[PDB]
Amino acid sequence: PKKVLTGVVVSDKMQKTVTVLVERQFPHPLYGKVIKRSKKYLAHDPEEKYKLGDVVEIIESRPISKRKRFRVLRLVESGRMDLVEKYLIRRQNYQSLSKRGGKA
Amino acid sequence: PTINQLVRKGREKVRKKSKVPALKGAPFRRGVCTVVRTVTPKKPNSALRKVAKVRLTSGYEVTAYIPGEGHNLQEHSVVLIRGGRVKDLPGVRYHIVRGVYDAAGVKDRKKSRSKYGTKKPKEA
Amino acid sequence: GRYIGPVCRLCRREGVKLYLKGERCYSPKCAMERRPYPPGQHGQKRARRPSDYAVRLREKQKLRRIYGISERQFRNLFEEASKKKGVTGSVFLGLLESRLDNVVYRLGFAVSRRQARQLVRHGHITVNGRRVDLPSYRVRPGDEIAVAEKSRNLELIRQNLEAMKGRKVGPWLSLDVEGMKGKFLRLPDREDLALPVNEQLVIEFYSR
Amino acid sequence: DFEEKMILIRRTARMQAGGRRFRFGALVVVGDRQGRVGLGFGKAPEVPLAVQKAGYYARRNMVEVPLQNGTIPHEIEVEFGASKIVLKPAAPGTGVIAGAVPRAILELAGVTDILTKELGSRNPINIAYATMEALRQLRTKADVERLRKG
Amino acid sequence: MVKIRLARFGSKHNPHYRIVVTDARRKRDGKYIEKIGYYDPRKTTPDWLKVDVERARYWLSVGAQPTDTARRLLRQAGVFRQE
Amino acid sequence: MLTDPIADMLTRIRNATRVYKESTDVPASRFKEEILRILAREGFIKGYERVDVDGKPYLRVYLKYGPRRQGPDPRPEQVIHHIRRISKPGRRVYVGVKEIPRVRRGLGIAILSTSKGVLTDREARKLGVGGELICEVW
RNA sequence: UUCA
RNA sequence: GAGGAAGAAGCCCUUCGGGGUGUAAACUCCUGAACCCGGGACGAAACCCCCGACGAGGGGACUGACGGUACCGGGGUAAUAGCGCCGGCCAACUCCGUGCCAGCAGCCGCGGUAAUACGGAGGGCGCGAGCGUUACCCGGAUUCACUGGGCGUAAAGGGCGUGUAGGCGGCCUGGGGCGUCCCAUGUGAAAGACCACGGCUCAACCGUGGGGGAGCGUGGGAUACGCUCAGGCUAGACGG
RNA sequence: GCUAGUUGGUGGGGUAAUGGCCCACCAAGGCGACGACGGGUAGCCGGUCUGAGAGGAUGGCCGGCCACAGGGGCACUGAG
Ligand SMILES: [K+]
Ligand SMILES: [K+]
Ligand SMILES: [K+]
Ligand SMILES: [K+]
Ligand SMILES: [K+]
Ligand SMILES: [K+]
Ligand SMILES: [Mg+2]
Ligand SMILES: [Mg+2]
Ligand SMILES: [Mg+2]
Ligand SMILES: [Mg+2]
Ligand SMILES: [Mg+2]
Ligand SMILES: [Mg+2]
Ligand SMILES: [Mg+2]
Ligand SMILES: [Mg+2]
Ligand SMILES: [Mg+2]
Ligand SMILES: [Mg+2]
Ligand SMILES: [Mg+2]
Ligand SMILES: [Mg+2]
Ligand SMILES: [Mg+2]
Ligand SMILES: [Mg+2]
Ligand SMILES: [Mg+2]
Ligand SMILES: [Mg+2]
Ligand SMILES: [Mg+2]
Ligand SMILES: [Mg+2]
Ligand SMILES: [Mg+2]
Ligand SMILES: [Mg+2]
Ligand SMILES: [Mg+2]
Ligand SMILES: [Mg+2]
Ligand SMILES: [Mg+2]
Ligand SMILES: [Mg+2]
Ligand SMILES: [Mg+2]
Ligand SMILES: [Mg+2]
Ligand SMILES: [Mg+2]
Ligand SMILES: [Mg+2]
Ligand SMILES: [Mg+2]
Ligand SMILES: [Mg+2]
Ligand SMILES: [Mg+2]
Ligand SMILES: [Mg+2]
Ligand SMILES: [Mg+2]
Ligand SMILES: [Mg+2]
Ligand SMILES: [Mg+2]
Ligand SMILES: [Mg+2]
Ligand SMILES: [Mg+2]
Ligand SMILES: [Mg+2]
Ligand SMILES: [Mg+2]
Ligand SMILES: [Mg+2]
Ligand SMILES: [Mg+2]
Ligand SMILES: [Mg+2]
Ligand SMILES: [Mg+2]
Ligand SMILES: [Mg+2]
Ligand SMILES: [Mg+2]
Ligand SMILES: [Zn+2]
Repeated sequence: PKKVLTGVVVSDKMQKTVTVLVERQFPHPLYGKVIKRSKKYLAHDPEEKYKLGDVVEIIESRPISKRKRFRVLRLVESGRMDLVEKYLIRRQNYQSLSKRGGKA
Repeated sequence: PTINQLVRKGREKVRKKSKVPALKGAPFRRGVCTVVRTVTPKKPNSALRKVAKVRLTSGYEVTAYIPGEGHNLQEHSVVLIRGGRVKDLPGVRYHIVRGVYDAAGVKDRKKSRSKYGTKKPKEA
Repeated sequence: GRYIGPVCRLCRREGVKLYLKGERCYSPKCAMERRPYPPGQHGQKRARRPSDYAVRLREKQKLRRIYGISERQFRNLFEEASKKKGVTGSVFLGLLESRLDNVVYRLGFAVSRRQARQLVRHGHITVNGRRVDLPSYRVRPGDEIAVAEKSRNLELIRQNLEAMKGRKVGPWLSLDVEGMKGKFLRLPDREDLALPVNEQLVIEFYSR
Repeated sequence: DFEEKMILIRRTARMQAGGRRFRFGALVVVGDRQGRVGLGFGKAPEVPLAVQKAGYYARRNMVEVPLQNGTIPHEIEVEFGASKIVLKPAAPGTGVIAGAVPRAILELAGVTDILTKELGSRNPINIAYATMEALRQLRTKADVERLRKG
Repeated sequence: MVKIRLARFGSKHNPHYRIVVTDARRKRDGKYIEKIGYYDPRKTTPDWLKVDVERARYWLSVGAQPTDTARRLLRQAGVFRQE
Repeated sequence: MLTDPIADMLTRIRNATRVYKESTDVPASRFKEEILRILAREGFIKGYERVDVDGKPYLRVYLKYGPRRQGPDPRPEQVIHHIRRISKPGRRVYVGVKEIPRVRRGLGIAILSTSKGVLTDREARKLGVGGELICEVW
């Protein structure tokens, strides 16, 4: 079975390519508490169709580029930028923790 | 620590530091003597404990106890170190094995012979 | 080497008589007679209450010194028993009583366990028909334990096997003085053995 | 009838002008090996009087141990002060696996199979007191039964 | 070029082989494709040679190539009998 | 505000009985009610029933103890000697039916929530299923 | 002054 | 190996009456590792050859390093014992030497003239073709605590807020079924581990067979709790 | 905090074959506190030792995979 994942598009900045963020849930090995983990996958969109806030299914695909081993299968819901937001805010934090800072 | 905290930072493994850097952990290690002084014990004890600085193969120079009634170590004696602390001499963490190399086994020894490297005298 | 040395001395260190001889440790001489105190230059003076440990050690020492076995074989046996199901205690004894060298004694072909051990070694014994010289050999239920055809006519066999004519034997054994054979019916139940040992302690010795 | 086991005896001393004045303490157990045990801590000017005093007290302090065939009915963990004691049932052919103190008590309570563990402060006095409570605290189906019946 | 050969098992002087299917290139005691029989040349036991013929016949039918000795033992188990 | 309403219930019951109270209210939630069914059935609590303390619905929980006792401290032996949460927010706990615990060699119980409903340890075991392990009681 |  | 004294000599101890080493030895009788001689392996039946059909079958020959080894039968001598401990933990005590020396020492601690702790001796305790030592791993150590710990004074509450990420989330109903639970099924090599039989006289070693299971994949199923999406509520919160 | 083969696109080249694997040209992109980048250390596993277990420690023998063949680079031949 070619793996099929489901995530949110969080970047339409590539020609025929989109970043999909996939949320993985599971109990922590030793401590039990069900923890949340996640990864971004660069999926293949040939007709630059899917766009941010989009929730789509990603399917294991034949290589397409160094980093692209997934084509965008179909689309589930859409436009829900609340997620894309969550992702962005977080990334924005990074500018604070370092040598400089960033108010909250 | 909340379970969340534990997930977040988890526990810290306790590494134990060795009390015998005769490098390689190695059972024993050898070197040559650099000095063969004697020292005084501490706290309540008194005596003239015999010791020896040793230029080790592990590339170290440590002070080592010379167990036994009497010894025969001089400026350039080659001996095998084995390590064993000596409570009465701060700084003395290794023992010199008697019966190996230039360290002669204590003679006239009749009991704990295998230690002090002494061959069995024949019952005549 | 199987011990080899003063024997009617282990007898008195355990404060109990040990038949580590047989014919003599029976008639007014096992020393346990007018000499039941421990061996040594101090053996007479009164002892101090033994430590739970001490008490536990001396007991393993009895049992082990009874069967005349090295601490190594002893320990291996115990462990073998530990593993096996069922009261991993009486099973230990079950095993012990299964050693050929022992059965040969229990069957009377030998006077003592030590003397029984030499018979096996010097191939004077025959399990199920074939010769065996391994005292540790384990006897299973049904194994015929005869006397070597050629050894059957030996001076000590007659003597020993003679006194047996009449004498009753273990409810788990059975012999045939005539043909000089004998058979291991089954592993003895704790009830079957009359031993100066509280196995429970030997177990509590290894638990430690 | 009743068997006595001496868990420990210590010397202890109270200072006083002129010097130290000593006085011995003794913990002893009493049990019929029939499911009854009593703990006693006696103290006196001399060891013997102390042991005597102890024995006397153990009888005044008995407990009914619900033996379910050489073993305990259910697992129990009792905490006495800074001392914790764990009692777990064991099938036959195991024996009593415990530190000298818990054992002495368990053995005279006529327990032949049981698993245990000393946690926290290993203070004899307090571990002895812990197992007593653990025992004094064991229930049985019958008990739970009458207790839960409306 | 897969084979049906003997793999050594047992101990020093106690040789017990495992008639196996394995690529022509593995160690003789390496990872085989399937065990299909077993052989004890000393024949200490009454049963010193077993050979799942249904299976040997399979591999033979697909290109398996038996050692000459592997063939011998396999014959005894009438792998080739066609009566 | 309450973080673990179930933990709360359990605890109100623990606290109440320690001082030996008659009943003891506890905010109503079906889940909590399903928990009580078991406590009642197993014979840990006299029983329980709805009530409307000031409009908002509660659940009187009628506690149950033993009989007055001898010597000093005549206080009755508790029927609920122990009641403890297991799964908790931020450390949820589950179990395969092959992993459902035997509380006090059976003398106790372990209420656990399965996809077949809230069942006791043996209940859920009987009809072979597992789920979130709610708590243990004895 | 050390050591009991 | 079985006998063998109210008990040798020596050695140690002694209140000198005696005690210990101890049935231990001597000695008597029995067996007979070593070693001598005789026989002597399985592991090796194929490829090949003839018949038949260069098939199936059936006959036939060759080939053993190990090794004259294992094993068998006969003969046959009483034929190595060490090492570590004995203050407590921790099984095992007494004399003499030494006098804070010479030395021991895992930890606690012994030695300053009566040392069960040093060194010797006698005796004793453990093991035994081994016994001790050092080095290293896990254990005890719930002494990094998930199971299974703590933070007033023992080590430990951040000097105080605001608040980002994250963690956590009251009451009712409905959809989904991500976590969670269930059935089925594929996978989970051999060896090892467990069990049962077996082969070497036993065992170690070995063979055969048996039972495993988590994890992950696939197909179904459940929906209490958690998650999510919808919609309500007022008891939390905020506002008037 | 790291990154111009970096991330992607188009067309090629190359190989048994996908691929920034390598080119030409066009896009600005890609990754990071669910720890990028950097430093240290280490072949991975079946398993082994230990532990009541959870866990800890290991990876010699033997079996599987990988990597290297004085150190660095390279291609030829060939089913490889
Ligand atoms: K940045
Ligand atoms: K001494
Ligand atoms: K350790
Ligand atoms: K502070
Ligand atoms: K391209
Ligand atoms: K591992
Ligand atoms: Mg491309
Ligand atoms: Mg932890
Ligand atoms: Mg060293
Ligand atoms: Mg000094
Ligand atoms: Mg001193
Ligand atoms: Mg040391
Ligand atoms: Mg009762
Ligand atoms: Mg406490
Ligand atoms: Mg503590
Ligand atoms: Mg409670
Ligand atoms: Mg001093
Ligand atoms: Mg003799
Ligand atoms: Mg043949
Ligand atoms: Mg042959
Ligand atoms: Mg022809
Ligand atoms: Mg040839
Ligand atoms: Mg012969
Ligand atoms: Mg002692
Ligand atoms: Mg010493
Ligand atoms: Mg040996
Ligand atoms: Mg730990
Ligand atoms: Mg904890
Ligand atoms: Mg603490
Ligand atoms: Mg302070
Ligand atoms: Mg403080
Ligand atoms: Mg403060
Ligand atoms: Mg500050
Ligand atoms: Mg928040
Ligand atoms: Mg909620
Ligand atoms: Mg689901
Ligand atoms: Mg499976
Ligand atoms: Mg396997
Ligand atoms: Mg056999
Ligand atoms: Mg097998
Ligand atoms: Mg291309
Ligand atoms: Mg590139
Ligand atoms: Mg991540
Ligand atoms: Mg390396
Ligand atoms: Mg543990
Ligand atoms: Mg542990
Ligand atoms: Mg390997
Ligand atoms: Mg290279
Ligand atoms: Mg080289
Ligand atoms: Mg080169
Ligand atoms: Mg080519
Ligand atoms: Zn005797």
